Amino acid sequence: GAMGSHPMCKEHEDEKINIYCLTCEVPTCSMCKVFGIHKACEVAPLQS
Amino acid sequence: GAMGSHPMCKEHEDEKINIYCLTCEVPTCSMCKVFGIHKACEVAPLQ
Ligand SMILES: [Zn+2]
Ligand SMILES: [Zn+2]
Ligand SMILES: [Zn+2]
Ligand SMILES: [Zn+2]
Repeated sequence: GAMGSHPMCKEHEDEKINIYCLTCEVPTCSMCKVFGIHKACEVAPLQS
Repeated sequence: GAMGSHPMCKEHEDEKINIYCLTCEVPTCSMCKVFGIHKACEVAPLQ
């Protein structure tokens, strides 16, 4: 969604929260999955 | 012409081009690595 409405990652300030970590049960960002703390996790797109 | 903006992924329109596929040697987006055609590749942040 639009900037100003879409929550941004605390770790990656320029990345929208755009995925869901199924392993951790938290929404998070794709950079956290590629390079960060959710690298080992099962994740899914939030969508849209 | 306009001032700068951040290039966005063709496949993932809401995603910034924010990584570099070291394998394919091309800039791409993190969603292409997570779920897309670069899932198999080694990548790094443009940062
Ligand atoms: Zn993140
Ligand atoms: Zn996780
Ligand atoms: Zn992409
Ligand atoms: Zn690649």
